[PDB]
Amino acid sequence: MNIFEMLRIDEGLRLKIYKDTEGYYEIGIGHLLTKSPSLNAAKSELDKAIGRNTNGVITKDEAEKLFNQDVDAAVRGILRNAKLKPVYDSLDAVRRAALINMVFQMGETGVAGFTNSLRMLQQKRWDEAAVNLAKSRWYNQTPNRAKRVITTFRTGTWDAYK
Repeated sequence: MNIFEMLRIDEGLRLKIYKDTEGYYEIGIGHLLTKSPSLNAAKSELDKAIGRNTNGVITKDEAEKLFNQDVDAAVRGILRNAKLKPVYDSLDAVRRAALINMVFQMGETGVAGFTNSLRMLQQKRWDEAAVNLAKSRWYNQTPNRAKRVITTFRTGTWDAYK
């Protein structure tokens, strides 16, 4: 299993602009368009992104293109983040996926804020980390997603995705 499969499962695929549970505008496979509460702004960003007047509806191909770019950006951000890199590099392939999943969902900064959890992951204190990862806003916002990712850090396997 990989990061790409993992995300597709967790983010889903939608061709028309929609709102996430927090009220923000996205499209495709979880591509965030804007946090502004204006559909017109969301369409505007989209057109910019896509390169054409899409009227808020993209194709599956277009969706995939954005998806690849987004995951690439996530990796790149981890790799240049002083606080994310060492942790990331300390991890096995499975757990690296879980870290990229978080970054994709919250951004480099948001993830850099789980000070405690990050410290524990680095020390391989899986169970400990898992508890701290649960004491967060993230966990209350998207509990089923968070559980899955947490278990993956906990176990180092993809069981949670079966």
